[PDB]
Amino acid sequence: ALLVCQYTIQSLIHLTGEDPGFFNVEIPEFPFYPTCNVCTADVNVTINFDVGGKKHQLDLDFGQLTPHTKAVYQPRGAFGGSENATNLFLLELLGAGELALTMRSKKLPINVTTGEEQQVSLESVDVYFQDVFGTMWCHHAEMQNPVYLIPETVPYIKWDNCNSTNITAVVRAQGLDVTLPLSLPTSAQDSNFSVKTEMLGNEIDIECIMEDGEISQVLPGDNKFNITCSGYESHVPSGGILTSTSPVATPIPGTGYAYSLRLTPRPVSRFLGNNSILYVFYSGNGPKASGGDYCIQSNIVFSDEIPASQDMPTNTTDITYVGDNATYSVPMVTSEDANSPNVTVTAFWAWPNNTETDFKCKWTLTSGTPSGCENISGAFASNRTFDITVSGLGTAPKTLIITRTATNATTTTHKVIFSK
Amino acid sequence: EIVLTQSPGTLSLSPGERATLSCRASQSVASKYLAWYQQKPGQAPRLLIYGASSRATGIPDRFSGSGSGTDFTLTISRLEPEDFAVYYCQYYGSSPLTFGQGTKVEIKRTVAAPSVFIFPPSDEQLKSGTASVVCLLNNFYPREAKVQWKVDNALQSGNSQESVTEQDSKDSTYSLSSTLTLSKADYEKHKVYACEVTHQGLSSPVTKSFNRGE
Amino acid sequence: QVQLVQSGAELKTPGASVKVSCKASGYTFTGYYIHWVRQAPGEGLEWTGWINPNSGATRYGQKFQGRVTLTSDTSSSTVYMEVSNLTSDDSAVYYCARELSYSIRGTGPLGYWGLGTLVTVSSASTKGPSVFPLAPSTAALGCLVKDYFPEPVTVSWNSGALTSGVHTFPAVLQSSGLYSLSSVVTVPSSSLGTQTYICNVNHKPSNT
Ligand SMILES: *[C@@H]1O[C@H](CO)[C@@H](O)[C@H](O)[C@H]1NC(C)=O
Ligand SMILES: *[C@@H]1O[C@H](CO)[C@@H](O)[C@H](O)[C@H]1NC(C)=O
Ligand SMILES: *[C@@H]1O[C@H](CO)[C@@H](O)[C@H](O)[C@H]1NC(C)=O
Ligand SMILES: *[C@@H]1O[C@H](CO)[C@@H](O)[C@H](O)[C@H]1NC(C)=O
Ligand SMILES: *[C@@H]1O[C@H](CO)[C@@H](O)[C@H](O)[C@H]1NC(C)=O
Ligand SMILES: *[C@@H]1O[C@H](CO)[C@@H](O)[C@H](O)[C@H]1NC(C)=O
Ligand SMILES: *[C@@H]1O[C@H](CO)[C@@H](O)[C@H](O)[C@H]1NC(C)=O
Ligand SMILES: *[C@@H]1O[C@H](CO)[C@@H](O)[C@H](O)[C@H]1NC(C)=O
Repeated sequence: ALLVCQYTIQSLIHLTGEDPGFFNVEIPEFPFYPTCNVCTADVNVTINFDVGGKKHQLDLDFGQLTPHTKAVYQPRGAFGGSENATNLFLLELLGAGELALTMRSKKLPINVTTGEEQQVSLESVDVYFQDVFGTMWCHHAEMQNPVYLIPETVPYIKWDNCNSTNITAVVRAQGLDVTLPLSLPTSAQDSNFSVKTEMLGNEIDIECIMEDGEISQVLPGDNKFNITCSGYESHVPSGGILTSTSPVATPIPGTGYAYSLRLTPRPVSRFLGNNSILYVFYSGNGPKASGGDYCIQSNIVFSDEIPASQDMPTNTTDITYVGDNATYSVPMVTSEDANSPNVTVTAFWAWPNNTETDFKCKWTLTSGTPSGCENISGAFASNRTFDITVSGLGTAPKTLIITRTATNATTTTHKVIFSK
Repeated sequence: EIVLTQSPGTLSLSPGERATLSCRASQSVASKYLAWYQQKPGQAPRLLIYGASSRATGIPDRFSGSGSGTDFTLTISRLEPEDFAVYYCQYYGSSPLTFGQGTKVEIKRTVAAPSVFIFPPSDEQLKSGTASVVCLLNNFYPREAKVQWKVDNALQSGNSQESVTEQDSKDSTYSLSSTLTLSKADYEKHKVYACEVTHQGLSSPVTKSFNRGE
Repeated sequence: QVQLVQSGAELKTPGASVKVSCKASGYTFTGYYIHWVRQAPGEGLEWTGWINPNSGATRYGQKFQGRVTLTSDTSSSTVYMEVSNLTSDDSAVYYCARELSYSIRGTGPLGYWGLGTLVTVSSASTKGPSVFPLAPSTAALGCLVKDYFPEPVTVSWNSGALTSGVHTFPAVLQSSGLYSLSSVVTVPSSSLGTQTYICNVNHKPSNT
């Protein structure tokens, strides 16, 4: 009925703290080819639920993914759910060819079997990815400990008692970045700094604290620290930097020394809505010393544009050939060895203007004769390395985009520029 | 839900030595989500250790913390009479916050004899119609003392109460107050009233008596 | 600077209706988590629930089966607690605490503790205490307070003085269903004719 997967990569989603109100899952595996305005990608999402001890299934459909046209994709189909499950799901594009499936966990997405059961626990989320070459990439994010869904906890109790600042916080590719200048009465060598963040919106309540605890000793300038936010984790975790613009050694009483606190909470979903509230509680301490607890709040808005290029990491390499016999060898991919059941290497000319013409250069372990890829000889030689050989060149700086993948490997992509 | 079991329960050690109080968890609790508290009698508890080893500001050095996995112990190294309190181990981080059963620590003290003070009922209380004679043991460490009431050389058994204060934090001593409640006419019918105290370190029972109408 | 000024000494009916204030001051009341830890005279501390004064996020213990209601207003830095149910064994001292520092959804250790509020569930009436003096003789004098049913009872000596000699005994439950305790201060037995010691017990009344 459904599709068969090729080169599946499964993840293990681990929730930290509790659920803020959304369900974010990042997928950095799927390939987003560089220098291609004609590279689309169909994506269907299958989600497995557990209502009352009996398994369920929810099929989504996001359609084609135009990389250079739209960032946030809202699903346009639903075959296993409730009344309008297509407003409960967001498919966001981060930088460097990574998506982020977000689902609000305070409103039920499916109800087909029973009506008054609130034991719906999400166990695994599966995402399909249709390649331009026809490859069927898959991802299987499985919950370590599946958390149940508590819906509609009456969240709109927004309140306003915290010193307000005129600056705003921006969230680009789910990543918030704010720079708050503040003043602390203590010096740098006596301050035990500590910060907490809390974002309130329509139904979301995120809480960010620094896992390091209180700052041991505030060194003069650029004090870095990792911060942990409530919800579902992410690589390149949240961070913060308190750079002290104060050459203080023996502080004089009353003088408020200026500090610069820059916060970057990583897992910030879009369901907070525009003009959301972001609280920041900072406080220095010691032997019950100065630096009393303060608070600064500011509006947080979401950037609709992608703050990067969706193209994945690509190693650029030049080939200064002569004549027309230009050759290049593709090394092994990261997580693979000689024992690999299926290995695929694909290539296409830079800036392809046709779909059914340029994407014919595919090579597997049991293949090597491309259907309609001309003047490109692909040989899968020994040493588990591939050998590309381009014929028919000269005085034309053609560029080739090569991409290799294996079973349990991370798909990589090279860019070779044939000059001279 | 998680369960915590505190093993020692009661130490009753000397004035100054290491008291190793243990606290075991059923599950593999995180090495930072365990706490220790100190509650003195009548007061509220106070944080002692927060990160399982981290000591809270203000806490003495004698308070050391140890533990990993499921075995967590707090070591009071240098004991002194100001450590009579009851100590608890807490777990925070999961939805059900779990405390310990507690462990009352008692400080030793040289055998001190109690000073006896007998108090007849006040006339203001006689006007109410119910007499009460109090007997007071001010300071004594052993805490085992027998206070037998006596009316006209006759033992009184079930017409009296006794109250004992817990070991104070200054000199590690106890106090007793025994209240013999007799009727109005019953008090007017008898002439003498004696409070007999048998306690260790006296080598002789001490009796404090009085004649009614002195 | 942190203050948890708990309020109330409540003798409550079998059908529960109770509330404790727990004023808070000296910090950002919004940023920290406030827990409530009950202690019954049964050799144990048990955690009831906590509340986030920023989003109103409240969580309660599973033993209670939904009997607690923890709310808070931010105009006045207070956190109101209600344990109103069919209270059978809910006579305990309810402590109002604040976490040591910030934590993600109520996982900070309690560093700041309140005075504590003693609630007592009983179907018996509220009995007023009776005070009688313990005249001295041989270097001590006292003050007796009996017949009071409500357990919360304090006794002050010389209006704050007599610190290093005061001795207040625990209460004893009589066979009549009431309590009684006695306080006593040791005196140098030489300044009796000069110094006049006064016993000021405050539960409902105050007398000499
Ligand atoms: C990855 O390797 C393991 C064992 O080496 C194997 O069981 C698993 O099927 C591999 N993954 C895929 C997608 O084939
Ligand atoms: C996703 O499912 C729909 C079913 O309506 C199907 O038409 C579409 O081809 C699927 N996408 C794929 C297979 O990439
Ligand atoms: C975050 O923690 C890791 C491991 O403790 C450390 O290597 C890294 O430097 C930390 N991040 C920052 C920004 O210091
Ligand atoms: C800034 O906020 C802190 C936080 O409570 C407050 O104490 C202080 O008074 C505020 N400053 C002004 C100028 O209102
Ligand atoms: C408000 O949301 C819209 C999307 O409808 C967005 O374009 C706009 O930038 C947002 N406002 C701000 C201040 O970012
Ligand atoms: C490898 O994958 C291709 C599809 O890209 C498939 O046609 C082929 O049968 C697979 N071979 C093995 C050995 O897995
Ligand atoms: C495709 O179109 C681009 C448009 O600039 C052109 O440069 C290129 O030569 C065309 N052909 C291929 C194979 O890219
Ligand atoms: C095999 O590995 C060697 C290692 O130096 C490398 O030089 C060579 O290009 C690889 N491939 C072949 C076909 O020898």
